[PDB]
Amino acid sequence: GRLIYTAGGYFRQSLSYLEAYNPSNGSWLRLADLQVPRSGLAGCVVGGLLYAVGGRNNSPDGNTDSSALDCYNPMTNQWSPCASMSVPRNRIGVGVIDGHIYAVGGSHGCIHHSSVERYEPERDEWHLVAPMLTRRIGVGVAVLNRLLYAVGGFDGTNRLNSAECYYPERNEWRMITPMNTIRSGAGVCVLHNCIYAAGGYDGQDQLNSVERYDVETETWTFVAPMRHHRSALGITVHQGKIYVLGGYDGHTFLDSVECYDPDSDTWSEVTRMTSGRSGVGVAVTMEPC
Ligand SMILES: CN(C)C(=O)c1cccc2c1-c1ccccc1C2=O
Repeated sequence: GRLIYTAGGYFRQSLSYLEAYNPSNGSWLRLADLQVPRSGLAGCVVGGLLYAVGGRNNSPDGNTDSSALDCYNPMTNQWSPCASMSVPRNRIGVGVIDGHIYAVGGSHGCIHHSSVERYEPERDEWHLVAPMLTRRIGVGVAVLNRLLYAVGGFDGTNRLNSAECYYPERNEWRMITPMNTIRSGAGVCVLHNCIYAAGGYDGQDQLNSVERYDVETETWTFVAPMRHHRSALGITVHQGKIYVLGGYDGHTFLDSVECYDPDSDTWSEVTRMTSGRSGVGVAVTMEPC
């Protein structure tokens, strides 16, 4: 029994919610709040533990960018602090390779990071690796065939259609084919042999378009668009289908969750979050307790 966990997010202020959705029965489960509210974080799972990485606490009494790594154990329904990153990273992207967590990009105040660092759970240590060729915040990140991809974002001046790939054994980043669309704050994930980029902000509008990169052919192709335009959406894959959660459509903070079936190239509404929000962290692991 595997669940889609959504951590944090933003509506009026940064949120502390941890809620888990069960696609087998449509149920939502409210779980232990984050110790610190945060939006613009990323979520990921290593060894059945859920991790919340980076973000920012937008609060009535201040805005604090987060370098925090916090671990959630579903067996205990408890959050524990882990080692903090070298720098705060708001609107971060993360990916997991070989049990290690890679933190990519993000902002610290007006600083837009190209820097990248790697967490080793068995030592509770972060270490910096080679930086990206481009500064990227609102960057989408995914892992395919043990290579790490950084897609889109904002470099401080322009929103980006560019993307690049990290080769761990060479500690080296290389540009890949750019997307067909400029996207900041897109949902980026992997399904089969393709990197998907859904939604985001192109500098003028929130997008509903979706495109995917075939690593073998090195081309981006559009698929069916989402039913809702959305930036700052959460995304994950669960049993061969993409789920997108919430985001901002220029008018509302969405509670809509949509599901993409790649066999039929269609999106359907599958549930609503308990409240509209953007900038969530999302990951999949076992059900709690
Ligand atoms: C920058 N960008 C990726 C946006 O989508 C965006 C653009 C203009 C205004 C806003 C946003 C945005 C994104 C998420 C939460 C709130 C906002 C806003 O007020």
